[PDB]
Parts: sequence; structure tokens; C-alpha cells
Amino acid sequence: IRREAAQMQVEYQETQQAHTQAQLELLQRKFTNKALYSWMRGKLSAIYY
Amino acid sequence: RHNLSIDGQPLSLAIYAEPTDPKALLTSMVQASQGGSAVLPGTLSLYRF
Repeated sequence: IRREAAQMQVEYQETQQAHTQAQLELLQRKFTNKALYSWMRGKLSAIYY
Repeated sequence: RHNLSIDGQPLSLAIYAEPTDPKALLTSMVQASQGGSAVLPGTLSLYRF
């Protein structure tokens, strides 16, 4: 029974690993992602100049 | 004949060649070609500049 509980803990850690993967991908598919911000201040920096 | 003791216990320690570690899976930002707007000929206003 202890071995079963320890095995479920491994599955718990694997689930947590997949959860952070989904968070990171959602951050990249965001509308206000890194690419949008980079081009917006890039365009505005040239205009400000 | 099968390299066992009188009691049936095996006489050779076995091996299994431990499975090769977990795996890392990553996601990436994807960009595509984007165009810009065009300009048409302008109307002539009734008011001064």
C-alpha cells in the first residue's frame, strides 16, 4: 500500500511538470506575447526618435 | 541442469539495464509573414491646410 502511494506521488510530479508546460505554451500563444511587445516598442522607439 | 540449487533458488544474479531517464518536451514561439496597409489617392478638402 505504501508502494502504491509512492507510485501515485510520481504521477503527481509528472502532472505538475505537464502543468508548467501548458502554462508556458499559453504564455507564448497569448495575444500580448513577447513578439507583439517587441515590435510595439520597436516601432514606438523609432517614432520617438 | 538449470543451474539451480537443491531448493530451486536461482544461482545467477539477473540484470535489467535501467530505463533511460525521463524526457524533456518544449514549446516554441512561431512567427509568420505579415503585410501592411496600402494608401489610396486623397480627396481635395474645402478648407485650408
